[PDB]
Amino acid sequence: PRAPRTYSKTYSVPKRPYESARLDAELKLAGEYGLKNKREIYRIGFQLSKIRRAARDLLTRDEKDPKRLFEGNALIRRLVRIGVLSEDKMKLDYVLALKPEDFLERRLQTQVFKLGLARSIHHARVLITQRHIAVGKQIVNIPSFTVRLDSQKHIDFAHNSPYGGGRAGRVKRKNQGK
Amino acid sequence: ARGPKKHLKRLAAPSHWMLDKLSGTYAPRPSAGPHKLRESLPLVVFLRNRLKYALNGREVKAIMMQQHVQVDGKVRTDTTYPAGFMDVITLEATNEHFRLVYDVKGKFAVHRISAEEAAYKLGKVKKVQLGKKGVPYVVTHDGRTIRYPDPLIRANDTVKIDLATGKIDDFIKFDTGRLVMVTGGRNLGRVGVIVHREKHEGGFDLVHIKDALENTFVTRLSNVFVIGTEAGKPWVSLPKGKGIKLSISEERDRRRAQQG
Amino acid sequence: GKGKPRGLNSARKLRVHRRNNRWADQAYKARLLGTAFKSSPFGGSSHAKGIVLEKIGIESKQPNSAIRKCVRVQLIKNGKKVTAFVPNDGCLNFVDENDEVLLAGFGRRGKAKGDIPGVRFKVVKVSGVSLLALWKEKKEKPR
Amino acid sequence: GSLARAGKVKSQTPKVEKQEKPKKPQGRAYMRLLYTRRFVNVTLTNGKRKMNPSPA
Amino acid sequence: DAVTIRTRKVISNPLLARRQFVIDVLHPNRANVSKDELREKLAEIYKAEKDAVSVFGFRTQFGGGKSTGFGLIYQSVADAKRFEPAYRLVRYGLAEKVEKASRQQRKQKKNRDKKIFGTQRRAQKRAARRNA
RNA sequence: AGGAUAGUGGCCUACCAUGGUUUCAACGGGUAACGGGGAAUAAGGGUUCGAUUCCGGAGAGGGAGCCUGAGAAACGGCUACCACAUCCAAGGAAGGCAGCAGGCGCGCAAAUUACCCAAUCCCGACACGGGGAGGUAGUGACAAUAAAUAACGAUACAGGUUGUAAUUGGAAUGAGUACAAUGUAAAUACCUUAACGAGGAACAAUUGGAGGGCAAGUCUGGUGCCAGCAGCCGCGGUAAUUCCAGCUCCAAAAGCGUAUAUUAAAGUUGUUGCAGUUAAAAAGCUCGUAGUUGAACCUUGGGCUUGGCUGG
Repeated sequence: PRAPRTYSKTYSVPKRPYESARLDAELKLAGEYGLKNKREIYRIGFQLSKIRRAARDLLTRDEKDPKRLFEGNALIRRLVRIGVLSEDKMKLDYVLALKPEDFLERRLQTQVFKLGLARSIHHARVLITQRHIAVGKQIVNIPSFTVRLDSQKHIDFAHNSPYGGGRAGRVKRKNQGK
Repeated sequence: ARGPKKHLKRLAAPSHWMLDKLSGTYAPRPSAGPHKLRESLPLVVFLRNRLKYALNGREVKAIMMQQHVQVDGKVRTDTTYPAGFMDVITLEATNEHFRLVYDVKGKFAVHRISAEEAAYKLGKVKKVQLGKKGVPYVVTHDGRTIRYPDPLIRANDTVKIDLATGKIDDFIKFDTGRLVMVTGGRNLGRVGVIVHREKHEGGFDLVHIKDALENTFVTRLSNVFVIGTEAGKPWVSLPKGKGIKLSISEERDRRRAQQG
Repeated sequence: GKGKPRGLNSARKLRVHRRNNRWADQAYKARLLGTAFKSSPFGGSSHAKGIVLEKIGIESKQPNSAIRKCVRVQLIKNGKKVTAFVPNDGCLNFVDENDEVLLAGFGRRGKAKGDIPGVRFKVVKVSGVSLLALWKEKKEKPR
Repeated sequence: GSLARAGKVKSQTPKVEKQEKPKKPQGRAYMRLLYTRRFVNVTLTNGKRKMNPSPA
Repeated sequence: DAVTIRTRKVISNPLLARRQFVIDVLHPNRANVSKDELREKLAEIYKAEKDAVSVFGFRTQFGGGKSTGFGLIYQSVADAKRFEPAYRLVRYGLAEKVEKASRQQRKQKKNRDKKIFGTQRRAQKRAARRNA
């Protein structure tokens, strides 16, 4: 038959289900960023856990090693590109110092709210899901869309959205049309 | 099991064809021909995946049935004809001549050549021996049999085939300092000069080759193809890159400068 | 020297000694002897269907005092007879003689659970309908 | 043992209907509800924090 | 409303007597552009016969306002009828959909004929003699 | 030495020697054993799995023997026997789904007797025919990805310039439905998109729990060592924080629980890395072959010249 298509899990659950310190930290972190559930926090921790694992393996290698220089610079470049890592912290030792709030800062939902396009973080998610927000000239309705540094300046209302110069929506057309 | 196989699963095809996993279950099984299955490039892959002249396998057969495609100066209508190293592909409708030479990345480059160079080819001498009625002959790497060769020609030499009469123009003896391309292994596609040939009776002889950047590598004698009489004097045009292997960091640096 | 060989050429002694001593591990021993295949009523399966022979009340062990209401079930796959607990207040009335019941373990992996003596299985479904669905009046027994 | 008393307590439990109540919000809204209820308008009893205080 | 067509990755293909390219369609305030209308527009742009133009494989981007597909322009209508697939000519009205029985019926008829050696006329003539 | 084979060879035959394997485990037995690439879990070392998308092998109900052919000991080829099993006018004849779909049975356990050669490729005398190979759709909570179930104002209050708790508004949107176009071999669906499509926005989120482990009640009613719960410890004998319910609350959520196996936890299999006085465990004591393991010692120092890379 046809070759199998690869797939993988993008999160991992905690080993201890009930822990007040972790439960309170997660809920506090979900409330700040308007997350739907704990899996959206597990996903960030999971992908951050493997960034650290890659950095740890390179840090065990000797300096000036060809693999450490090549993959280390590439890993740093990718994190700098999405704005998670600062431009003055390109050392692969600051990669280990990253925290989950650094990644949640770069979500589209967080950036819409912090750019003033929404009243609250929860207003940001519904604006995104309802096809009002466009990055560049492309409508993005994924709240977890990680905004790149070069995409930061091009976040705005979609040109065909009621809030961005489009026609009036379904509700208004029914009201002013009666 | 009871006879020859006639299918080729997509995942089991040679990796240098650069076929995608999900386009289907099967891959073109090269026909029997001058080149081995694993070291060949079927014309269907060349005309559809490389040149993108044909959009699918039905169209490449339409192209070849109109007598357009020539391999080594002869019209071929077999869509899975196993074209190989040093073969010349001519499409006179587009006025294009290609030679199948490995690039340094291990794949068959799309290497366009002039019409004057498309009038000949090189072949590595595999064996020299006497045929019936005591007539000596040479077997090249592409299965050609040339009778009455120059009595100085021996194995591992390279002959220049006129490719229109099939005769030998002249040859290059295998010796130190000759220009070489590697046609097998992980050093496939690299170009350098022979530094030292290390003999192993009953085993595999090893050849030490020095790159133009003074990088030295070792490969089996069976993967060595003499392509020039000395450094910087190849008998065919080399593909872009000149068979010089760059490290991944060097390639990344080169791509950054090329794109700004 | 810790009572085990340390020489660089003593891999055979170390490998054989571990192989001999894993037989003291009952989890390993039960897996290779195939005891579940040979001795277990389910034959190694997670579940097994059977026919209810009779409804029987079983007295709980001390210090508890109750009548644990189980059934006698003859398994279809091998004809063996086992006792299965019927959980939830009043679910014994959902189980009648000559009904087909799906059984499962108590989760103690072949041991009795709680104060119920000699019972290692529980009823999961009766007449093809979940016992939990019957208890919560989500479904009705097909009869 | 006698099987006659099966389902005794559940049968004689007085039936009480569930009081009709507004639906609670689902998804992201519910995390928002829990977050404010636990970290914005804190109801701590001077260091005494209870999720389900019984009426007393 | 101001449909804009861009062609990229253009390859001249005299082997199949056609020019082939990727088509970018900008159609703001428009669901999409029909294939029939693109063939009309492409014919005017490149001054070719409408029947020598073939487009296919179009998809609209997320959020709308733009579609991408593939297009072919043949040197003549005769060349198009020679190299185009049959199903595309039926799309363009240049050919009639061939009428055949369903795949089940064709196979069943083939297996029934496997039981007859010689002509059908002889087989039925012999059957009539046997039953008479 | 011959015969046979496409060919080597005790492959077989004749004659002749008495050899060959084995505690470094031969031989025999078991395997709920096709092998491998790989899979799960994993600090490291490991443990478990691999019928199953690729490669190799074997088989076509069980054996055996063959024809044709370059290639088969072929089974959608034949011959025979055994076991099943079909039609019969009773003389005879015809079989092989571990191909696709489908049926029975078995069971804890697994989908349509659908469309097509348009793609991937294969076969043929072949640009044209064929392909249940393959592709497309159907069923599909096996697993995996993203991701709705609401958002924002005003009053009224409480509250410390703003977070809510309620009753008052106007906006927004896709679930769904649909002109149409796209998609496709033709469709379906997706993506686009006219018109329709949200206040209890009934367009109503569930699954398990609330003594401890383990997050969340010493609330109310019922029963009274009964009914039942409870992985374990335990609860229940008239104010039960544990049963049956209502309320409230907790956890994960389009998912959640249960059973079984397995991995980590397990330094409870210990090479890394266990324990053996008394918790389990030093043979009663010596000898001893294999195995394992075995004291020290043989060109060291010195001198001169020079290449490269790190710091400056």
